[PDB]
Amino acid sequence: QKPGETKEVHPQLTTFRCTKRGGCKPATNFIVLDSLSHPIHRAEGLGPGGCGDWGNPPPKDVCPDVESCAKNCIMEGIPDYSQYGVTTNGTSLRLQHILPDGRVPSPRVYLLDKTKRRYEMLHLTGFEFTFDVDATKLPCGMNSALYLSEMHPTGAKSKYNPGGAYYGTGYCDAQCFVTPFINGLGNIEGKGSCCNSMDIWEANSRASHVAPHTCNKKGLYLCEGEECAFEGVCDKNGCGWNNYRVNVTDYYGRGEEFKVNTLKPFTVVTQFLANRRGKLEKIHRFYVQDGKVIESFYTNKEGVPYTNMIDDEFCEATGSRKYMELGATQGMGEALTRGMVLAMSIWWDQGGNMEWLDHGEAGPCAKGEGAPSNIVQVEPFPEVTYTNLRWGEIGSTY
Ligand SMILES: OC[C@H]1O[C@@H](O[C@H]2[C@H](O)[C@@H](O)[C@@H](O)O[C@@H]2CO)[C@H](O)[C@@H](O)[C@H]1O
Ligand SMILES: OC[C@H]1O[C@@H](O[C@H]2[C@H](O)[C@@H](O)[C@H](O)O[C@@H]2CO)[C@H](O)[C@@H](O)[C@H]1O
Ligand SMILES: *[C@@H]1O[C@H](CO)[C@@H](O)[C@H](O)[C@H]1NC(C)=O
Repeated sequence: QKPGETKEVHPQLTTFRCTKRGGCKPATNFIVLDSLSHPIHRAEGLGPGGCGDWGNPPPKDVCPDVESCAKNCIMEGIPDYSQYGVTTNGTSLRLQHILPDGRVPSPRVYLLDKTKRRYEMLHLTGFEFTFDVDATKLPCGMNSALYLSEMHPTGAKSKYNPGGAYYGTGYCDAQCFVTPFINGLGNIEGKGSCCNSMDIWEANSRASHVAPHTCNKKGLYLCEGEECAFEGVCDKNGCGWNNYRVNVTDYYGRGEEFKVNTLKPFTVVTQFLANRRGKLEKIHRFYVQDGKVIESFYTNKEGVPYTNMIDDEFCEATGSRKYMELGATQGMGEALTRGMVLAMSIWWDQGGNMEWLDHGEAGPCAKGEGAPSNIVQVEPFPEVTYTNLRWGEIGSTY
C-alpha cells in the first residue's frame, strides 16, 4: 500500500552484540509495527474503509490488480506507537495486549537496523541469542512470542511497495496465512505468505515453548492451493520443546517450587549449536534467574529420547514429521545462516484457547481457562516486557 502523509515515529531500542573478549556492547535499533497493523484506508474521493481483512485477498473494487491496489490503498505512518501498546525505555520493549481504554492492539513488531530502512538481519547458526523477560502478566491462553521469520531484508521494497521495511512490510511465517498484501503488494489471487520460522520463545507464566518450523522454500514463498496446507511447503506444527510435554513438571511456573519462577523476571538463553561442517545440529535452551544459571531439563518420558537439546533424533521420535520432511535441523539452520528477521508479539486465540501451549500435555491450564473471555477476568491487561536483547558468541551473552 502507498505510504500516507502521517509520520512514522519508530520507538528506539538499544540491543547488544556480544563476544567473549569484549562482552556485550550496545547497538541502536528501531521497532516497527506490522504493515497491515498501520491504518489502511483508500485514496482521495474513494470513500471510507480499508483494503481487506486478515485471511482474504484485498477487495476487487479498489484492487482489481496490483498496480491499481498500489495507488488506491494508503498506509498511514504511526506517530505514537503507544496507541498500539508498543513502548520502549532504553533496552526494554513493552508490549501491551489490551490498553486501559479496552482496545486490544495485540501488537506484532520487527527489529529494524539503525537506518530504519532494512531489518536487522540475524545470522544465528553457531551463535546464541539471549533476552530478559517479565512474564508475570501472562496467564493461561496468552502467547508472548519472540521469533525469527525469513522475511526479505528491505521488506521487499519495490515500485509498488515504496514503504518497505520502514513501514513493516513483508511478513511471513510457517502458517502460510492469506493476507490482503504480501511483500507490500495487493495479494489479488489470495496466496498464502510462507517462510521458515524459528520460534525462539512462545510462552506465558504457565508454560514455555520453543519450536523450529521448516519450509522447503527459501525466503517468502507465495503458496497456492495445497502448497499452503499441512502436506505443503511449510511445517505448521514445528518441532515443539516444552518441559511439560516431556514429563518434567517442576521446571517452569508461578512460584518458588519451580526452577524458573515466573512471578519474577528471568533471562532466557538460546544456543544454535553447529556440527564441524557448519550446519545446525542442536538447539539448547537454558535460563538464568537471581544470578544463577538454571540448566535445561532433560526429557523424562518413556519413548522419548533422553536429551537436553532439540535435535533430529528428538524431533523424529516425537512425531514432528513435516519438520523432518521439509528440511530437518540442517534446513532450519540453513535459513538461520541466510539471515532472519526478529519478530515480537503478544496474542490470544479465540478458536482454540492456545491449548497447545499450556493445556494437557503442554501445561497446567484447565479446559476453558485460556479462552479470551476468561483471560480478561484473570488479568484484565496482559502484557510482556523484553529487555536487553543480545546475541553473539556462544557463552558470551550471560
Ligand atoms: O495465529 C496468529 C498469530 O501468529 C503469530 O505468529 C506465529 C506464527 O504464525 C507461527 O508459525 C509461529 O512462527 O509462531 C508465531 C508466534 O506465535 C503472530 O506473532 C501473531 O501476531 C498472530 O498473527
Ligand atoms: O493450533 C495451532 C498451533 O499448532 C502448534 O502445533 C501443535 C499442534 O497444534 C498439536 O497438534 C501438536 O500435538 O503439538 C504442536 C505443538 O508442539 C504450532 O506450534 C503453533 O505454531 C500453532 O500453529
Ligand atoms: C514421569 O515422570 C515421573 C517423575 O519423574 C516418573 O515417575 C514417571 O514414571 C514418568 N512417566 C513417564 C511416562 O515416563
